[PDB]
Amino acid sequence: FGIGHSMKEILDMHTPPSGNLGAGHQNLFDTINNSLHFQLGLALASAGTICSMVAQHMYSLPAYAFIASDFTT
Amino acid sequence: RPGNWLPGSEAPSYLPEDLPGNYGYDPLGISENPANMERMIECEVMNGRWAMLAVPGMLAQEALGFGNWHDAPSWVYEGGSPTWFGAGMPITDIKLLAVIELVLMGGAEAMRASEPDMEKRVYPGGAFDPAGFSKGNLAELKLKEIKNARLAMFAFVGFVLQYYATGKGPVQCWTEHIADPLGANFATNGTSL
Amino acid sequence: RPGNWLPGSEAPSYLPEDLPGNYGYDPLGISENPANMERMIECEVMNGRWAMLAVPGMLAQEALGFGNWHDAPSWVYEGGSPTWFGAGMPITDIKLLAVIELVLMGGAEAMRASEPDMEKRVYPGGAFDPAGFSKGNLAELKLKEIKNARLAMFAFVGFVLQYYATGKGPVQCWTEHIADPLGANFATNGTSLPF
Amino acid sequence: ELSPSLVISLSTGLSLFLGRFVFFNFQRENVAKQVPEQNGLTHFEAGDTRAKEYVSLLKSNDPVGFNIVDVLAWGSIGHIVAYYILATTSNG
Amino acid sequence: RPIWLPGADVPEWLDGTIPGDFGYDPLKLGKDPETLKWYVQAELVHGRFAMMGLVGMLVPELLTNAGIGLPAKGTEWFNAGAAPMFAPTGVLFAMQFLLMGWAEIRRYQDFKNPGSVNVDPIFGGKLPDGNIPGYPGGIFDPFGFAKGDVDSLKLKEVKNGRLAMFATLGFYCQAVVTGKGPIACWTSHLADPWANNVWSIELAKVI
Ligand code: CLA
Ligand code: CLA
Ligand code: CLA
Ligand SMILES: CC(/C=C/C=C(C)/C=C/[C@@]12O[C@]1(C)C[C@@H](O)CC2(C)C)=C\C=C\C=C(C)\C=C\C=C(C)\C=C\[C@@]12O[C@]1(C)C[C@@H](O)CC2(C)C
Ligand SMILES: CC1=CCCC(C)(C)[C@H]1/C=C/C(C)=C/C=C/C(C)=C/C=C/C=C(C)/C=C/C=C(C)/C=C/C1=C(C)CCCC1(C)C
Repeated sequence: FGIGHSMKEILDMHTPPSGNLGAGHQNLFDTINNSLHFQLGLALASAGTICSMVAQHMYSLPAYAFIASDFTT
Repeated sequence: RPGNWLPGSEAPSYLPEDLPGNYGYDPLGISENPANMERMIECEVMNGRWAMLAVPGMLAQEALGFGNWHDAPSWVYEGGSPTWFGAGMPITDIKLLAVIELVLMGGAEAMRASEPDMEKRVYPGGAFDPAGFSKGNLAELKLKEIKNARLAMFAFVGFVLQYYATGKGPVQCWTEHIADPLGANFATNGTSL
Repeated sequence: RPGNWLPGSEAPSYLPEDLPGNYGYDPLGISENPANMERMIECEVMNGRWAMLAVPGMLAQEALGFGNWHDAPSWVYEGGSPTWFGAGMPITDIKLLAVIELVLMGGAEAMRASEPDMEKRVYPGGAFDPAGFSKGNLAELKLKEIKNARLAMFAFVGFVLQYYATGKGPVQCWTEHIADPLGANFATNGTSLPF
Repeated sequence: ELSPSLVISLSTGLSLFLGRFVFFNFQRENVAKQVPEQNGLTHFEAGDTRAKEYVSLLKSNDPVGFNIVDVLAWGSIGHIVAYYILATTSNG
Repeated sequence: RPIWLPGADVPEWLDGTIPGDFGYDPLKLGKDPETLKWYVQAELVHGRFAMMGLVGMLVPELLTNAGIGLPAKGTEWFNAGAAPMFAPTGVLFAMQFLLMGWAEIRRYQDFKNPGSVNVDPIFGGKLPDGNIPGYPGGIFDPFGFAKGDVDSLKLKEVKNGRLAMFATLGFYCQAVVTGKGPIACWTSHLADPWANNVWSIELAKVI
């Protein structure tokens, strides 16, 4: 439908106007959309941390009824 | 340049000698590219012009229409009168008030937001003109607002950061000092130590 | 150029010898920078005039009328308008009063403020020279005006360090001293000598 | 025919105002600047059928050409301001 | 040329160029030139404060303890911490800091750019200068010394400054121990030199 954003032309305009990052984000949407492993490294990193984030909340904020009563579960 | 901010330092190279209010003050080396600098020239102007107009509203209504710049204006509405502005009561109510603010500003600013030119934005002229349009007179007056704005901005902090310390409004916090300059100063306060 | 302040000669090199009454006085050598002396030539003469205008002013306050100087504002701090200048008290209040002397003086200075010439500004002539006593020789009169000026300024200090000391305003002090010379001094009752 | 049915009718007109008033300027100006592609080519000619950038639904005789999906994109924002104002009742 | 001890070094990077130079820098702080420049000024600023300051400690307590004439209010130099009267130590302190720091940044930005702290337009009025590097001259030498005794006068400033600094440190450490005033510490020793010495009390007495 032509209304929206373009992944690459979001990125390519983020090279900071100094040069601290040099070309900034440029041709990344190339590497990302081509490399699978790059996409998979993010997936595990993103999902991996959340797995832990689950465990950090789920003992302290025991969503389910009558846990923290039976402990060993 | 109309002077140096710190006598004994050289002029920074990247700042071209002709800019409104160029004191050669850029300690952080913020803009070392004149490309990027220009947007912050345009923006320092705007932040001032709002800041200018904001200051009298803070002083006056403390010492004139009798309300603080902070808690009095906003609080009195929720639990009370719709508006006391100028010691008078209009019809307009809370929610539908801010609704008008988006139509207008979003209409006022966005209409300015679209221009090709940088200079005709910062300095529109046109219908806004009726004052010096010409030569050195405008060039000089060009410095005068940039300079007053800097002062006007730098006040705004003093409005906020006194009120967080004192709790009294800006004039009420001012009048205290002129009566007794010692013991009413900032030094004795929860600020310093 | 007349003589030198102390007779140790060494009239300082930098000076516009025609300047109105340079005795060759720079112990600290401030005006060595010529562009800077350009400024301090006027700063002097404009200071002195407002001593030259004030010294008689502070003189009549304490002599004829009531109050010396620091008595004047605070006498009318509770009073306000109640002055007497040859006459009564046109109503004005401290906040309203200062507006006149601040704003009317600002422009009066501001008209003089920007003057492309440094000579033209301090010595305008014309409307400020109604009489025309400039004649062909102002150089005698220019030095003439300064010697009165420097003394006027230096007189003004004699008001402020006396009254800031235990001593009071000069007019009675003048009489006080001429009453008893021994016992009226900066040392005696002045406690200016701190031993 | 009262405030609940009046406000959302009176609120939505705010966003569609700004959209046509001005922001028809800037939205159209980025859309021309932003177009999606992959491997330097758009998604139609890379073999993806479903990805063909679709203007054939998007047209109008509207004076500036303001179209159906821009009604959808702004009208939805018109319904954001709608259900923030009525639904809250939070600090006025 | 005099040496700190006559038999040692005069380190390579240090020749006898500057006055008050006896060839003592064991820890070798000054090595590169643009540093030694700095410390030389850091010495004099110390040397100058120490001289003036010590007289603030020495003379007032001396008067009181040299007789009834003009007893020094604030008693010993460390008993003058008390006796503020008019203004609170909160304000009077930050009045100093703001007031000094104006003058002393002026002193630094001169060392940075030597020629003129302030050229004639900026910092309205004032700016007399007449300034050589390392010493202000100008205002700060009213009577107009540097009449040709300079080199000697320079040696006489440092050498007295060196001593007043070192002597000041005594006032600290003495009072920190003997709890008395200097002339109390003075005379009590001069009274009986042996028992009233150091190292019979509290400090080397740890033995
Ligand atoms: C009787 C005491 C007295 C003395 C000794 C002075 C001395 C001086 N006045 Mg002055 N003045 C006086 C009373 C006095 N005034 C009164 C009563 C008023 C108000 C009616 C003024 C209003 C006044 C103005 C408006 C101006 C002077 C200026 C000057 C300076 C001109 C010298 C110059 O150009 O050299 C070079 C300039 C110098 C300033 C030399 C430096 C000498 C000392 C160390 C500087 C001290 C300045 C002072 C501490 C600034 C802080 C105070 C202020 C910010 C509140 C000189 C230092 C001029 C100036 O620039 O000073 C403000 C000037 O334009 N005078
Ligand atoms: C235009 C600038 C300006 C001015 C004129 C004032 C004025 C005042 N402030 Mg203030 N203030 C300001 C900015 C300003 N403030 C800002 C930006 C801050 C945040 C850092 C503060 C934080 C502050 C505190 C925390 C307190 C005050 C207080 C006061 C009052 C007593 C003076 C004092 O304690 O100094 C305040 C100290 C400063 C402003 C330090 C900044 C000084 C800068 C470097 C220069 C200021 C002078 C500037 C050139 C303008 C003056 C021009 C001159 C001709 C008058 C007085 C009404 C006190 C008060 O009223 O007590 C009841 C108080 O408690 N202010
Ligand atoms: C503020 C007033 C003021 C100013 C700006 C000047 C300015 C000038 N005088 Mg001048 N003068 C004054 C007052 C003043 N004078 C007074 C009151 C006397 C009488 C004692 C003289 C007597 C005098 C002589 C005899 C000569 C000058 C000369 C000069 C010129 C070079 C000296 C210089 O740079 O001074 C710059 C001035 C200042 C920087 C002002 C500093 C004031 C400080 C801040 C106050 C110090 C007060 C003091 C320590 C305590 C009071 C003691 C008492 C003697 C007043 C210069 C244009 C010489 C010249 O070339 O003739 C024109 C010259 O030969 N003057
Ligand atoms: C400035 C100073 C003291 C200043 C004192 C002042 C102002 C006193 C102020 C007061 O009294 C009054 C006025 C009035 C009282 O009511 C208040 C106070 C406040 C109490 C001491 C410096 C004191 C400085 C001292 C003691 C320095 C000693 C340095 C030595 C011995 C050697 C250092 C070296 O640098 C070399 C030379 C070579 C390197 O290689 C080796 C090392 C070691 C690094
Ligand atoms: C022909 C004509 C007459 C004269 C000239 C003129 C230019 C005015 C022209 C105008 C014609 C008109 C009236 C056009 C109106 C078009 C409109 C109002 C279209 C409606 C758009 C709104 C849409 C899709 C809804 C979008 C999404 C909504 C709500 C959802 C809101 C939500 C709620 C509150 C619950 C869940 C959370 C979520 C999703 C935020």
